[PDB]
Amino acid sequence: DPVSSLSFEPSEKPIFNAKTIEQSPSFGKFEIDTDANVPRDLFEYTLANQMLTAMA
Amino acid sequence: MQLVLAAKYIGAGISTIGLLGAGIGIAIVFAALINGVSRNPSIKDTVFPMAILGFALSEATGLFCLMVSFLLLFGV
Repeated sequence: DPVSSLSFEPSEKPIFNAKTIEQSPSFGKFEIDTDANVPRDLFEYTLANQMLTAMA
Repeated sequence: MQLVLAAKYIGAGISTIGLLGAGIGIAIVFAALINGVSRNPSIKDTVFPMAILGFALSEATGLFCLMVSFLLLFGV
């Protein structure tokens, strides 16, 4: 993580998987249908974007 | 009196059919509370009280049709 043009800072950020999306304390507030594997397809996507924001 | 007395028993067994509204009715009202708290345990002391209110409303059909049977067996 570039803090400045003359300094950098190593950064770490966790990537929560599908299994961790269910046990999410605040999940019931969001409507969702357990039919389209929403949690399953969120992992395969989050893992892509977070990785892209890390490299870019 | 014999022909009119016999109609007292026939009419009493039919007035029990009107009690289906309380069996299936109260079922749905109570079933909603079960599917509700599950999807959202946060709200309990808010849906539970109103759920009971729906009971007395659906219990009506189970009281009126219930009294009709007594007005043909122990009433008339």
